Amino acid sequence: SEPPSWVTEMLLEKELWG
Amino acid sequence: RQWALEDFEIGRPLGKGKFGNVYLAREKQSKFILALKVLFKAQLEKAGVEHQLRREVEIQSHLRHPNILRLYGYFHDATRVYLILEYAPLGTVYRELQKLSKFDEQRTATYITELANALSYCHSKRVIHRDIKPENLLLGSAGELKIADFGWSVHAPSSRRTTLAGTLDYLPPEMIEGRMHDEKVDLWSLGVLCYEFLVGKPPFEANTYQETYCRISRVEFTFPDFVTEGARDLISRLLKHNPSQRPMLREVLEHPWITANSSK
Ligand SMILES: Nc1ncnc2c1ncn2[C@@H]1O[C@H](COP(=O)(O)OP(=O)(O)O)[C@@H](O)[C@H]1O
Ligand SMILES: *C(=O)CCNC(=O)[C@@H](*)CC(=O)O
Ligand SMILES: [Mg+2]
Ligand SMILES: [Mg+2]
Ligand code: NA
Repeated sequence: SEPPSWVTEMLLEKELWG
Repeated sequence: RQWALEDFEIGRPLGKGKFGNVYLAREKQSKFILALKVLFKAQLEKAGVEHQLRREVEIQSHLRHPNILRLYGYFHDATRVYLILEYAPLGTVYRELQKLSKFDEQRTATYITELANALSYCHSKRVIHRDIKPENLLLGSAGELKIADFGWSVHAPSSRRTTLAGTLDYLPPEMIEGRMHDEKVDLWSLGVLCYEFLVGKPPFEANTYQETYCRISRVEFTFPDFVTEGARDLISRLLKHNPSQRPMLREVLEHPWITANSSK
């Protein structure tokens, strides 16, 4: 249910600055 | 037999895991020194990764190889799961790399030999590790490398896998793109390690996850000039976008750079 850490971080980057 | 916490003396934390610490331990009757890996049940359940722990236990329990860390048993109480592990006294390769900055060619080739021996055994059981980064590589009393932490591993007897797994810097294109993958993912990670061991940084390192992802998918990396021609040859062959172009582990063990520099 939790993705690998890097998936979560890369999604943050997308939400933060596109 | 039926282990319980009362069967062990506990000592200092050896390192910090995602779901709990790993502690120095001693089985009371034998006085034998071990490691107890603790996982908090509520953490596990919240993260929904119970299947990773089941795979870790089911797979690592049955592996027996000098370069694979042994998992002797397990138990649980009201709040925690405990894995009883072989103690690795010399710590992680991660810490060694931090201490030395980079490894010379003899040390690197020896680790790669031991890693390839261990992965050969895994792949003969059709097990794929998928997370062989330096903080999961431990060192025994004679400085010998031991692959640990099988929580991302899988037993892939026939079918190809599609799980998003592992740690970005060590993953091949087919795994970060969520395409089908097979045991060749570990060969790519072996190339990342060989580079990181010689250089001190993994080859696709970037300050954003997005750029690291793009560098991996397009095999965008370069060699510093002190990396010798033989090491470049091995690493370039391992870091091929096409999984089937990556060498077999037998070919790694036979590579002239490996045999000229490994003490193993
Ligand atoms: N058997 C062991 N002997 C010595 N140190 C260990 C052992 N197992 C784990 N460690 C230390 O604990 C850290 C986390 O262990 P690990 O099994 O990788 O947890 P996680 O699955 O949460 O990453 C390792 O990086 C290492 O520093
Ligand atoms: C999210 O899906 C990110 C996709 N990849 C990139 O943005 C990498 C682009 C690049 O650095 O060339
Ligand atoms: Mg780990
Ligand atoms: Mg793990
Ligand atoms: Na680093």
